[PDB]
Amino acid sequence: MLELLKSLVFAVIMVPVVMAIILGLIYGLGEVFNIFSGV
Amino acid sequence: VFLVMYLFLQNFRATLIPTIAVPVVLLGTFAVLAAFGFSINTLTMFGMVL
Repeated sequence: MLELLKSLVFAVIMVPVVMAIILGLIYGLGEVFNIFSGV
Repeated sequence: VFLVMYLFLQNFRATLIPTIAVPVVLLGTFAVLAAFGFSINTLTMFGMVL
C-alpha cells in the first residue's frame, strides 16, 4: 500500500515514453531508407 | 499489460474482455502442469511471464 502509489505512478510513465521511442525508430528508419534509396 | 491495453483501446468496458482472459489462461496452465506432474518452479513462472 505504501509503495503501491509510487509503483502505479511509475507504471504510467514507461508506456508513453517507450511508445515514443518506438515511433522514434520507425521515423528514423523510414527517413534513412528514403535517403538511401533516393540515390 | 492492462494499463497499455486500456490506454490504447480507450474503453474500460472493452478492455475488461482481454484482461479477465489472463487469469483463465494462467490457472489452466497451472492445472495442465499439475496433470503432467510438473512442479511450480522459477522456469515455469518465467515461461508464463513470457
